[PDB]
Parts: sequence; C-alpha cells; structure tokens
Amino acid sequence: MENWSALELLPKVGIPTDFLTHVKTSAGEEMFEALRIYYGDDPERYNIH
Amino acid sequence: RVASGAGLPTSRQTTIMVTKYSEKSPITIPFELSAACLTYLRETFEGTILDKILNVEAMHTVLRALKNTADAMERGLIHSFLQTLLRKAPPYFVVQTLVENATLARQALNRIQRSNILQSFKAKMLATLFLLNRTRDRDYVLKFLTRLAEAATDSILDNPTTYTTSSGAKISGVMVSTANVMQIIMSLLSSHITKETVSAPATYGNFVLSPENAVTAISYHSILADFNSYKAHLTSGQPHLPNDSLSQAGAHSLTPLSMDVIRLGEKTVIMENLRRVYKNTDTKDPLERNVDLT
Amino acid sequence: TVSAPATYGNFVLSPENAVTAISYHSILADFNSYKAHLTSGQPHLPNDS
Amino acid sequence: MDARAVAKRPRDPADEDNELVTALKAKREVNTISVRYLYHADHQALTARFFVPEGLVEFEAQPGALLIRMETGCDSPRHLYISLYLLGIRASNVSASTRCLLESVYTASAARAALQWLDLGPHLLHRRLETLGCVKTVSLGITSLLTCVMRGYLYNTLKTEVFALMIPKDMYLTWEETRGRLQYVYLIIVYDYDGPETRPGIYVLTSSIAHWQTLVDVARGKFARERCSFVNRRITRPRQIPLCTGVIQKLGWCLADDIHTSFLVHKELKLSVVRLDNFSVELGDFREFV
Repeated sequence: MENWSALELLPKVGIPTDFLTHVKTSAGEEMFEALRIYYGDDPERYNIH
Repeated sequence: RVASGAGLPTSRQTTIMVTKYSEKSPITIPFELSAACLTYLRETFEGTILDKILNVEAMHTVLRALKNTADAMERGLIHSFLQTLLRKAPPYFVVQTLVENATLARQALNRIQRSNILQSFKAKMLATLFLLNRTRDRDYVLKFLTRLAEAATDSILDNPTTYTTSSGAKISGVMVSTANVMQIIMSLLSSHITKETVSAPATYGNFVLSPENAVTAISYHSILADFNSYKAHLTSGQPHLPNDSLSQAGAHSLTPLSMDVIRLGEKTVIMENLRRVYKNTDTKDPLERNVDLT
Repeated sequence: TVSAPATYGNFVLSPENAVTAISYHSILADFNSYKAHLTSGQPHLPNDS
Repeated sequence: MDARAVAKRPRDPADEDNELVTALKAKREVNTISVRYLYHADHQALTARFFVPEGLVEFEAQPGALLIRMETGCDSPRHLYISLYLLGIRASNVSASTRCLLESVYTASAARAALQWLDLGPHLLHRRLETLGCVKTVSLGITSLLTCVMRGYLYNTLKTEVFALMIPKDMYLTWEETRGRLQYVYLIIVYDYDGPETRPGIYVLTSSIAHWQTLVDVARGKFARERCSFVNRRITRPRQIPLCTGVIQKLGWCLADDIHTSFLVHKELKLSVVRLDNFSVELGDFREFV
C-alpha cells in the first residue's frame, strides 16, 4: 500500500492544480485510483521508523 | 476555507493525497527473410557477375525490410498514442455538463444533483449528436470548438520553450480529425485559420538511472527519480523542488516545422489530419468510427 | 596493564540514509561505499559498518 | 580443399556478426532498430503458438502446464486445447475433494463444452487426445495466446529462469523405492470395464525404465484388476468389441533430485502438485498394451 507519510515529508514541486469540478466532489465520486483524506493534523508522518 | 459566522458549523482543515499510475502498451511487427536470401547474402560462388548480382539483391532485400519495419514502428507508435488518447477522452455532452455543473456540489452528489446531471446528459446528447450535418453556421461551430477547447483541464507540467511560433504567443492544444472534416472546418472558419512555423523538440528526451537509483533498485526494488536533489533539499531544509524529474528529462534541441493553427478565444491550437499514416496500410484510422442508435 | 578504548564509538546516518529511511523504511549502512564499489566493479569492501 | 582448410576449427556462431548487422555494415547505414543482439537466437527448444478461448485458461496462467489437443467431433472448432487439470475432472483416479475444487474452478461454457464433447462419443478417451507439450507464457484476453515447447527445456527469454512441469498430486505415480539418477516420465490412461460405462484412470508415471517390454510388464503387474475387468467384459458382453486395457505415452526426462512437492494458487484456491524442476519434453505416441 502507498505510504503517504513519505509524500508528506519529502520535498514537493509547486503546481497550479486544475480540477474541473470541486476537489471533494472528484474524490467522492471516485475519480482517483488511490486516495487518502484526513482532517486536522495527523501525527502519522512524525514517527519515522 | 472561509471563516463562518455565529451558529454555523465551522469547516475543519483537510488534506487530500492522490496517486496516479502508468500503463504499458507494447507494439510489435514481424518481417521475413527467405533462406535463398540468407545463403546469397554471405556466399560467393566463383565470384562471377551473376553471383555479385545475387549478393547485391540479398543485401538490398534485407535493407528494404529494415527500412519498411522502421517506418512501420513509427506509424505504430502514432497509432498507439492516438488509441490511448481516444480511450481517455469523454464525449462533448459529458464534459459540457460537468463544466456547467462545476459549482453545483462541494461533496459527493445528492440524488437531486445527479438527477440534474442525468437530465443534462440526455439533453446535450440529443442536441449535438451530428454537429456538421445539422448546422453549418460559422458562429455556432466557432463557439462549439471554443467550448471543446475550454472544457479540458490543464496539464501539471508545462515547458514554456517548446511548441511555440515566431509569433511566439504559445500553443496550448492539438485538435485532430479526419481529412474531410478538417477541410470543411478550414473552409468554413478560414477567417481564423493561419499558417505557422512551430518550434518542436527534435529528438526524444533521455531518462537515466543514477548510481543511487541502481543501489536502491537492487536492494529495495524501487527507485526515486532525482535522488540527489531530494537528499540535498531535505537536508538543507528547503520544502520545494524547482523542477520535476520527467520535465528535466526533456530534450534540449528544438527544430522548426510548418503546421496550421486556429484561434479560439485567446487560445491557439493546432489542427491535423492523420491521412498520411493510414494511406495504404491494413489498419483502419481510429478516428473513423461507427455509431449505434436504437 | 592493558590498553583499552578511551571513548565510545559514534554511528551516524548519511543524508542518503535519511532518504531511504523516510521512503522505504530501511537503512543500508555505509551507503556510499556500496555505491562506489558497485559502480567501479570491485567486489570487496574494506570493512563493515 | 587444402591443409589449412582442414585444420581450421569451425567458426563460433557467437563471434560472427549476424545478417542484419552485416548488411548495415556493408552499406554503412544506421537504423533505429537495435540489431547487435538477436533474442532467442540461441534457444535450442522448439516452440509453437496456440490460441485458446478465455474460459479454458485456468491454472495454465502459470508456466509448466501440460497441454493436450482434443477432438470435438465437429467442424466448427474441430479441435480444442485443454490441460491435464481439466482431464482431472473426468479421471476416476482423482479424489472427491480435489474433483469438487477444480470443478468449481472450471465453471465456464467452454470447459463444460469440452467435457460434454469428451463424454458424448463412443470412442475411448485416448483416441480423442493428442499431446502437444508444456506451456510457458500467457497473454490474457477474450482469446488468449499460449506458447508451448514440444522439444526442449522450459525457460524464459534470457534463460534466467527454468520452469518445472506441474502434475496434480492424485495423478502422480511411482513404482520404485529408491529412484534412479535419470528418470523418464510417461502418461498412462487405463480403462476399468464396469457394468454401465468405462471409467478411465489417468496417471503420470516417473520411472527409471526405458525399455518398453520391461515397463509394460511392470504396468501389467500394477494394473491386474483392470485386465481382469477387460477379460470379464469380453466374456459377459459380446458384440461389444473393446480394445486395449491401457495406453502408455512417453513425454520427457528429468533427474530424480529435481522432483519436489508444491502447491498452486488460483483465485485464492490451493491445488497440490508434484513439481519436476528441470523437466525437458520429448514426446512419443500412444502405445497400447493388454
């Protein structure tokens, strides 16, 4: 399974994103093959092992 | 997010992670050589002039086969790319319904919202099934093409120096169709068609594994492209990367070549027909299709 | 009277170790020695990590 | 002819440059196609390509399946290509639980058609079958493509991996306590002549014996009951003219140390098999014995 914490830590490229519809609508209507959504602040990325 | 007033539920901050995968589509084609060709290719019986003629014939046979197969490989690459693009491209009524209902929902669709979506689907499917047969008004087709261009979303990578003209205002898309349709459009909208020279990359870009990538491929069966840049930015504390691994793999040299473009509301796109590729081949042009109505 | 080490030993991660730890959850100690020996084509490392 | 010509040892097939490179060098012309090394140029195994409908391809996705050609008694498909696993359904040798398992696996129209065609006619089973070899590839689709070797070892493009031959455990048969170093493997079909209809037994035998007469004597020792049944039917039921009590076909040779036990997984169901690690195919015809 995809490890989202690695994406969360590693440097990223700044992009102007363009979803035609609302992001939560495209995600809820299952546009993307794999998806992770969390609210607030998730401590998962901090426990490097 | 936007701050809310008294008595309303506040919107919590949220982050979204998505990932996209690649798909593979190999192509192939055979060519054949006869044993008679092979024996005379590498044999000299007494060296008489007839034997020299036969040697020359075998050499030319294999050379013709190689050239024909290389041309076939180029054509097959074009064919495969076009098939992939057609596979991912939805029809006009879907995309126009989406663009007209973009602000409708900020969540998964209700019953009512998707009922409205379905109504729009049906109406637009009936209204625009055969565009050029039911109308040839100049303004209407111009607006329709403009809508087709506007509906598509932007790409996440953009090399600003490639596919540009001497008029250097940049090109944004390509519109492809059969020769007859392109002829009809060009004659109908000639006030917007122009002939241009475009700078395009002269060769494929090169992507190379680094030795760190080799070590990680051996040990963990995975590579992270541009490993050293990631490590340098991570250790220095900079959160953002200036470029993308695939983008920096792009070719440097670019060549000029001639093609036709159309203006679609401060947006210029290229027009092409692929009649050349399928001129005398066995494969059918994938832009010529059948449609069923019941 | 015998001679004994005066101080503890120190083991420290390389930056590439940090990258592989974050991405793959794994460390190959003395990563650059492996890289250089593998590329140069010589089979034996001088000593372990 | 001269002394230097006789003394000259033959050219190495690997140090001469191939025909395409020869032509390109002769004209000094470049080509996009990579040409310096030709793949499969040194495969000594002989292979063939077979098309098979989607329903029949199950447990043959993994390499190492034995491939049989069956006659339909019809002109529209004429022949079908089936595996030993499918014959596992019809064989009386296979146990009830395994029969149920691999009957649940082959729940497709094509497989059921194969079974109906097999049971429909009045001929014995072996007259309807022709053995092709072992398979090592798959390209899936509505019509799948299988490549099968009919003389040689089983291996991929670079010989970086050698494939085994998979036999279902109920069909595996041995008749010696300590194995000879070199083992020959045979396919056996034996008929039991009970009252209503013949029930066929299907086996794959691994043996050290290469001589036909000694092997058939051992087989007649092992299958005495079926021979008794054959004679009993000949006595009780005239105007039924049976032939044969069994047939034996040779296909392959392997070393005794290569023999192992293993399982196969398909749609999270486990089938247990015997595994011949470095098996090389060498097909014979059906020889019949009484």
